[PDB]
Amino acid sequence: SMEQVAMELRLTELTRLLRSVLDQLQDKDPARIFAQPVSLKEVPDYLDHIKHPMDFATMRKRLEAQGYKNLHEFEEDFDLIIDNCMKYNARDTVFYRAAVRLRDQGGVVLRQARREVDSIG
Repeated sequence: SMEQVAMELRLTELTRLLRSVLDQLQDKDPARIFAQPVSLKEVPDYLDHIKHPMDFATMRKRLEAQGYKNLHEFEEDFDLIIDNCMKYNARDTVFYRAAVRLRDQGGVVLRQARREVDSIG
């Protein structure tokens, strides 16, 4: 149907906006601490600690399958990145501190993305 097509065009445009948001967020992680999944070879107990692991590569795979239906979904996955790190790692670590910096800096980007997703509908 034409209605299905139009819904597909909206999903595509959302996907374009989210790809730009994701690039912007990832620039706030210049050390690439959150680029890839935590390795189970190197942290074999990770899944005893963290139930829903997340990372930028995994988000990117989801995005390119047009797997985010709305910004809420995407923000959920970004928040998991930060929130998992701040539970697994102690306050006095380079990991935790990088998460705090990513959260603070990413908040600015997401504040305006919310206005763009509403605005362009």
